[PDB]
Amino acid sequence: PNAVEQASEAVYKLAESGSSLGKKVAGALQTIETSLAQYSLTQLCVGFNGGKDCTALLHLFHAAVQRKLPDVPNPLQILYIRSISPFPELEQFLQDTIKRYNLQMLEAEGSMKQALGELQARHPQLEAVLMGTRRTDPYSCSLCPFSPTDPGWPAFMRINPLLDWTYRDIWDFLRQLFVPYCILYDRGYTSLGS
Ligand SMILES: Cc1cc2nc3c(=O)[nH]c(=O)nc-3n(C[C@H](O)[C@H](O)[C@H](O)COP(=O)(O)OP(=O)(O)OC[C@H]3O[C@@H](n4cnc5c(N)ncnc54)[C@H](O)[C@@H]3O)c2cc1C
Repeated sequence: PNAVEQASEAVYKLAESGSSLGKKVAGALQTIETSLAQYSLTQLCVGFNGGKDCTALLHLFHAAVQRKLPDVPNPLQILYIRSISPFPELEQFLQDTIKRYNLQMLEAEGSMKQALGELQARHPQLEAVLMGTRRTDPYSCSLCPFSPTDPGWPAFMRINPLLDWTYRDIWDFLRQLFVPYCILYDRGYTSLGS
C-alpha cells in the first residue's frame, strides 16, 4: 500500500477515533466535505506551496474526494504561485506531489496579487481555494472557514479547514499517516512561510 491509495480509509479512521487529533481531522473533513457540496472539482483547488500545512491539507482533500466522489473523473487541482527563484528540493517535492496525487497544477509567476489575477483570467471557472492557514496572528484568528478574499484581491472564496490546528497537530497527522513532506524540513527548516 501507499498513503495516497489508503488515504480515504486511514484518514477517516483517525477522524472517527476520538483522539484529540481525530477531532481536529473530523473538523477539517467537515469543512472539506461542505466544500465539495458547494464547488465542483473544476471550481475548487488547493493552494499548494510545498509546505507542511498544505501537504496535510492536500492529503485531507484527496481523502474526502475519494470518500464522497470516487467516480468523478476530474483530477484534483492545486494552485501554485511561484514568487521566488527555484529551490531545487522544493521543486522536486512539488513534482513528486503532482505525480503521487495525479494533480492538475494551475501555476503563475510573480507577486501574489498579480499572479492570482493572471491565474483568474486563464481559469475563470475557478471559484474557491482551499488554504492551509492556521490561527497564528490576529488576522488569521478572525477568519471564518469560508472567507471571501479581501478588497483589492482577485476574488476567490478562501476555504480554511485547518484554522484550529497547532504546529504539533500538523506534524502528528503527517507522521501518523506516513504522508511524505518536503525534505527541507529534515534539513533545519521549521517553516517554508513567506
Ligand atoms: C488564493 C489566495 C488568496 C489570498 N487572499 C488573501 C486575502 O484576501 N487577503 C490577505 O491578506 N491575504 C491573502 N492571501 C495571502 C495569504 O494569506 C498569505 O499571506 C500568502 O499566501 C503567503 O502565505 P505563507 O506561506 O507566507 O503563510 P501562510 O499564511 O501560512 O499561508 C497560508 C496558505 O496559503 C497558501 N499559499 C501560500 N503560499 C502559496 C503559494 N505560493 N502558492 C499557493 N498557495 C500558497 C497555502 O495553502 C498556505 O497553507 C491569499 C493567498 C492566496 C494563495
